[PDB]
Amino acid sequence: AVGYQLLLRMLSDYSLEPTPQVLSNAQRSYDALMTDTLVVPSMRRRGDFPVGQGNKYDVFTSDRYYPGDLPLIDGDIPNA
Amino acid sequence: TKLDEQFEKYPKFEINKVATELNRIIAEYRNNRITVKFRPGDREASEELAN
Repeated sequence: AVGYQLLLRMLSDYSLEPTPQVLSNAQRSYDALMTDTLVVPSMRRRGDFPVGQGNKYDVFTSDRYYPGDLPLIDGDIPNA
Repeated sequence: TKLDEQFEKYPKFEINKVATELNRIIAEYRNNRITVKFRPGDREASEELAN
């Protein structure tokens, strides 16, 4: 993959032009390279989403809702 | 969320709809209050004792 990418990037140095077979090989190698490093992220819950009674939450903790809110940054530096 | 370097919070509106039946039950009780009553027995002087 790296060799094909470099070869495509340094053809105009020698005043030449690629060929369809080389292009297909480069595309296939690039696809193979991108497949290995592919990661699909997942969407986490909002943070104001209720948690059902079946999870046996407690008023003791903030588990009544999903976490990830980052609240209460109050302090000095007024006008906020 | 941060929301472009701030801390705007989610709007959290409250529409209370679970208190109507509770209020109805409370009004039902308060309309007919109940207390303790003493019943007499089969004696010559149980009625005055109960009174």
